[PDB]
Amino acid sequence: EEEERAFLVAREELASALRRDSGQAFSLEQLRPLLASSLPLAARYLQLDAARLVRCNAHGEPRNYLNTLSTALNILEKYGRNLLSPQRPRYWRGVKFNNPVFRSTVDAVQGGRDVLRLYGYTEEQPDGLSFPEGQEEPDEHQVATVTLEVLLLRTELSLLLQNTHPRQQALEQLLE
Amino acid sequence: EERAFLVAREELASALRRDSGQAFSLEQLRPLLASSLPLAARYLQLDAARLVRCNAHGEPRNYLNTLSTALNILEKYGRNLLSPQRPRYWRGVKFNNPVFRSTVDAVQGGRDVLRLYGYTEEQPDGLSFPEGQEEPDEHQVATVTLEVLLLRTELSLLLQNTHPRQQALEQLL
Amino acid sequence: EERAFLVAREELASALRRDSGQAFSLEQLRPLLASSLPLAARYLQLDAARLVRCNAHGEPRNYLNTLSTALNILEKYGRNLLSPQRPRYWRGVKFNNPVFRSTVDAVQGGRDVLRLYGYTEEQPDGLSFPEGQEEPDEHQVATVTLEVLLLRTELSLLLQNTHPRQQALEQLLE
Ligand SMILES: CN[C@H]1CC[C@@H](c2ccc(Cl)c(Cl)c2)c2ccccc21
Ligand SMILES: CN[C@H]1CC[C@@H](c2ccc(Cl)c(Cl)c2)c2ccccc21
Ligand SMILES: CN[C@H]1CC[C@@H](c2ccc(Cl)c(Cl)c2)c2ccccc21
Repeated sequence: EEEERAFLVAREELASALRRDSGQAFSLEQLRPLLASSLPLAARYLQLDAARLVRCNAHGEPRNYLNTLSTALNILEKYGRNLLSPQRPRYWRGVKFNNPVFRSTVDAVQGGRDVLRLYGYTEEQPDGLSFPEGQEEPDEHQVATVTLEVLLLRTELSLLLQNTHPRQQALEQLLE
Repeated sequence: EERAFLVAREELASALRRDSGQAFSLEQLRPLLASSLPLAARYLQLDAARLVRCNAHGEPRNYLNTLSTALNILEKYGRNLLSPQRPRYWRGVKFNNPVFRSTVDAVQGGRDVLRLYGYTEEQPDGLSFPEGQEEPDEHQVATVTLEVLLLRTELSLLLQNTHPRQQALEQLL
Repeated sequence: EERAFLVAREELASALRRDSGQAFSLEQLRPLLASSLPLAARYLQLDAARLVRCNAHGEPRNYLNTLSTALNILEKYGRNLLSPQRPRYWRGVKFNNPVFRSTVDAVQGGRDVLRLYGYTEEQPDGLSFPEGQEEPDEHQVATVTLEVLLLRTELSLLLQNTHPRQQALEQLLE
């Protein structure tokens, strides 16, 4: 009740801060209503399939695949931040799979391509994904909400790698 | 070798349409098992790469058996759609089924295999065919059924240590 | 035959107490396999009738595999509870563990086996030990682990058609 109410408030608040300033940095205190929340994962991540991304990429030592997942999420977070900035990139409506950074980070994670579809890159192409022909501008509320969930999962994976997660003992039971 | 593999694909797929309850031997699947082609060339509809990657948790003797059991149930669903007397409830699959929730729904991506059969419409209690579709896609159902049968056979051969490429497959886990 | 069954029962239950990783052979469990004693006397803690009856749905080649794999993971939980180098989080089990959903939670009554191990208190996301309890009942854990080991072996031998009472047990699944 009281904890579930502060979660939806912080989610809508931080999503607008990304729309107001796409380059805004968030501290661990600003995201604490979303990290320390004892809400189930289905209620915490409404768009980003956090359960899938963790399940399909938990291979090897946790010191490595949590690091590989966090790096791919940092790249995916930059894609959503670029869409929300007033000075959008010249090729904002098209991501190519053969990018050297993309192939070494996002394409190295099972399900990283599907995260781009959440931003709006829904049209499949033999070299990448693209925004649909006709969509003049991206849905800011959709991009900001997905960017916040991507940034939140990256923060959650980062907190686990430093043994500083609020539910560190609980999350480690799902990997051992 | 890509031509010989594609010829045996249409051969077994046409055999499933002829008799949906026809049992295949290891020799009949030999041109598909012993093969040097990549996985993307051997599995066109079934995403065998993610089906193993998203479910290779724990001991291999455990999750390979769970994967093959779920594929055995998914194979029966495709064979039922190719039967001359289809089940009376072939148009939909319920998530709350005791057999379904214990085998297919226990595997990440098992519902995606049902979508390949034709169960594309999502409902709160399961998946169903589009209401405007009279009959299932026999060519598509037979193709997915054969690939599901092949993946389950490959997982089974790994557990018996009789896979033709057993050594190479074990290094991928 | 009841005294002979209990004689080898504590012999295997004590072997798991000293060495939890010590694997048992078929000849070691055969005295407990070919016994014509009723199931009520062979399983005192594990509800073997519940696990088989409530999950014998579909083809026997399918649910016997699902039952065997779930018990193999349940046997790993009991063995780790008796290990001298216990895991750091032996006091709790999460339902959303990717191995748990595909094996134990896929079987009707699998969570009750964890309660026999000691995981009696329930959380919205799993089961855990009571806060007052600091060490598990090594006698009860080894007793349940042995019976879980017993049921897994019985289901595995039936799938291989090498069970000592194969024809008798097959008549209970028609
Ligand atoms: C169904 N989702 C599961 C698996 C993901 C798993 C999870 C979620 C986030 C992270 Cl960062 C990790 Cl390591 C693991 C989890 C956590 C709490 C409740 C449920 C779940
Ligand atoms: C990209 N696909 C990979 C992973 C699956 C992996 C594979 C395929 C079938 C099985 Cl039964 C297993 Cl255990 C593992 C494989 C095999 C041959 C060529 C490629 C691949
Ligand atoms: C009513 N008691 C039943 C339980 C299940 C049944 C049983 C027990 C173990 C297994 Cl492996 C199977 Cl297939 C079936 C049985 C067997 C012998 C004596 C009694 C019983």
